[PDB]
Amino acid sequence: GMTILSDVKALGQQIWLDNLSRSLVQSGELAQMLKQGVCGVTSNPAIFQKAFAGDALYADEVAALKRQNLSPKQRYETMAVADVRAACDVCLAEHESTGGKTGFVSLEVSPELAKDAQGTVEEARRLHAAIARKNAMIKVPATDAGIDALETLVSDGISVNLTLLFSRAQTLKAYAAYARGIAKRLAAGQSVAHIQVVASFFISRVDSALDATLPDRLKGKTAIALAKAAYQDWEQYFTAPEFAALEAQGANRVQLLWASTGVKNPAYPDTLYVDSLIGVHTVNTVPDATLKAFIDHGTAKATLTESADEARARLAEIAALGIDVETLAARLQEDGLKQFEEAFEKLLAPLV
Repeated sequence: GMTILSDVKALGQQIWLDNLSRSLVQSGELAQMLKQGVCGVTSNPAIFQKAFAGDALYADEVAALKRQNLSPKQRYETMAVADVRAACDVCLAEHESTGGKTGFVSLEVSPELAKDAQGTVEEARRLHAAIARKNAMIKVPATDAGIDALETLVSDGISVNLTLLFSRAQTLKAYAAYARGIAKRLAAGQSVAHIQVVASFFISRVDSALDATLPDRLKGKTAIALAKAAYQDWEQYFTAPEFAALEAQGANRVQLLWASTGVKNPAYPDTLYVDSLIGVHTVNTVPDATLKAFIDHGTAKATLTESADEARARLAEIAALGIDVETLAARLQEDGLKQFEEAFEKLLAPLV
């Protein structure tokens, strides 16, 4: 039932909606969600492509913007920034109620900037200023250039959603860059208490990549095992004396965020990823259909840290089979960037 979202909050996990549209906000639906336990919103270029194509409230906005001398990209940004700013206003009461720990809305930079650290910094600073809300997160892919940009953006006081993570190694590199940016600010006497960063670790795409060729006892298990091991890495990193010295001065931990948590294989229960990854100080961003399946028949239990030993044994067997999860992660990040660029090109074409 609907109270499950509150039960999950009590276990220490926020549930965000992985969708955004002009009608979602304008209808009042998002506000009602932010009363019934939803704690934030994520977007990406595929989400906007589908919203712009299907939501009737964009038609008049597009017609208005076509009367102006703007590039397709700027037409897109005007639309997307307006949606994000409106959603941020809806979520602001939630965000302020927790001291800025919840109630975020994420907007992703252009996929073409993913390997360009300086360009990513420039666009993220610009979008942060354009949205002009304290609860907006700029979403940046976790390429090496994105991790470069993360350190700079954090040192500038900007909250970031580092996305398209599939690798435990790259996640640890992100934590290190975050800490460097925090340390820089503390050394300069600047505030850090309202800087929040999430590390969005993608789930379903790992199983989609591997399951057809895995042995029976491993089908549908690798992505959850990776996430459970990532969370153990997180506990270790953030409790170590190095980070404790920063947290003592007001620094916030990065939080792991499970994304791509819609189940894509009909052989698995539709609530598998949500049900299996609940742990303290995490987020799960879910598509609409998965949110309503979880409300209908999900289970709120602290599953993320259960049976870590079996997660380790499974990952050892994946390696024994010759699957290198670091090579896979790079490929999945590459593929995800290509797919986001394809969606972005598809949404720009009607805006010409």
